[PDB]
Amino acid sequence: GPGSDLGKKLLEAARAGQDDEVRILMANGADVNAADDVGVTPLHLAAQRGHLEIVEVLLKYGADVNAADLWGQTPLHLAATAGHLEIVEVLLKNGADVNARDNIGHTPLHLAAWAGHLEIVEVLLKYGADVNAQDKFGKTPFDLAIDNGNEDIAEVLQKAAGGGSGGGSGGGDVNAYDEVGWTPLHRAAWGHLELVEKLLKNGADVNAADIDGYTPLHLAAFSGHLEIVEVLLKYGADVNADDQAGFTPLHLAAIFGHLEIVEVLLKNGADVNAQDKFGKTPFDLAIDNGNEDIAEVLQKAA
Amino acid sequence: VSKGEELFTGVVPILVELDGDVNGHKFSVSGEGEGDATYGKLTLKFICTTGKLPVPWPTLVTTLVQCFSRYPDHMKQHDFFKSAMPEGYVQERTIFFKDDGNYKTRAEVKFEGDTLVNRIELKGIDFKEDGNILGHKLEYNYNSHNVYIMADKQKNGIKVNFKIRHNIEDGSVQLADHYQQNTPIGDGPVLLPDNHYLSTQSALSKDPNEKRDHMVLLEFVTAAGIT
Repeated sequence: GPGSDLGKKLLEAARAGQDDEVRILMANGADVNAADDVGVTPLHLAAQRGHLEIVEVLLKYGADVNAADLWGQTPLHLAATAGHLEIVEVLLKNGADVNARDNIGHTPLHLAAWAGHLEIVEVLLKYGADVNAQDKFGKTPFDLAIDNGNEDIAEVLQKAAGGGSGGGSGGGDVNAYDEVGWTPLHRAAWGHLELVEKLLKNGADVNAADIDGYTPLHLAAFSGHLEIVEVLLKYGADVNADDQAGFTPLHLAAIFGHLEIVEVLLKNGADVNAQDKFGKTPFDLAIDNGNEDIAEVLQKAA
Repeated sequence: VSKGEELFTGVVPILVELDGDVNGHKFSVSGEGEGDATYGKLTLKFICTTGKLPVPWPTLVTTLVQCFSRYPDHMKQHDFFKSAMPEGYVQERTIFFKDDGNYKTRAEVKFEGDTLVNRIELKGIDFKEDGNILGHKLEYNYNSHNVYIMADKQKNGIKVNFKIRHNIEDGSVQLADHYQQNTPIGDGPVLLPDNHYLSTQSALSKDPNEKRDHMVLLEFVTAAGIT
């Protein structure tokens, strides 16, 4: 009753950054370790929303620096995600667990590298953050940095792992794959022509299939990138790859109306009689999707 | 800046209500929490308010708010989900469980005041009583997926396709094939995207202080595939 009412007001005041309210509520008996029904504490909210002075007063009066909500998040996770450098430093100075894991397995380093906060990455590393930590999906902070295009952070993290310079341009294995079976070439196939070329020159497996059976050529045909399709075929892509996919690249091109891709696939040996898992040929799908030019070409291809 | 977008610049409260019927077993689920599209992040907790859930919790994850996906700045013009807000969108799915029954769902996702609400009707049929779903043989965990998004210009909406992988307690995997379409509720113009994908990560957990049948869900989703 009275206490959880005060605790709730303190949660709201900490979230809102109301320093004077926080003082008054604490003086009137609001528990600094008040937690709502999902484990969120005033320190979580002050840290998340960037209210440094409140963070400091809560810690001064005994707030648990490593309190975890139901999702496994500590105040450091939230401050690292949000980019609040000074709060991150205050939390670490007060004994925050630098390698705490949220329920996905993210450490604060994962989240700061994901969200693009370089100075926080460096601070975490200086407080003992584990650069090799993997979350439950096998991702390191380096992987997440590169996944979100945070090249400067990726460069820093590779060096801290002992992998030398150059990490801003990707890891050391062109054929590394994640839990969905995606290689760098799968990622590049969505329009990054220069990277597709570089990866293939550096030994990328052109026919790698993901967990759903999709090769880079499928993804390039789905996303409509003619020049990438051409390059993949030039480096030996299987024009008729299916294998658990349940369709070929030619099926995708016929659905989405990519005439030049259809023609390139045919010129490279695509099979016009291939049936998807509903028994449809590319010609059937062009008809179904009202793609007249493509249907004509496929009907001419016999 | 844009209209629907601007509703998601910060933390948004979420309410989920699911009315279900699988092989005649009726149930209701309620969820609440918060989403922050800046990070593609959901923190939610769900309760089966009717009692014991008659299907495994992981099978309901996809049914239980893609407007919270992080669309990076260079892809803002491809974010159908937020562009339909606040009036929202209808999300319909058929989910085929390989060698088992199927779910059909219809949801309305929209703002009610300052809360984003997902209200769902689910019907499940043709499930085997000794299958992985009604037999509760699915592990309490969740995998990462790629969600494929295409415009349906003819219908002023999008089509979405993906395969969900459910780990089985014996070590196999139960495939749940998802066919999805979304259509705006309002008559205002929406964004119709070029083909792209979402990458998803989720973790399911339990609240040690919760006596009801329940699921704690942490979720991160990011859009990609446009250069």
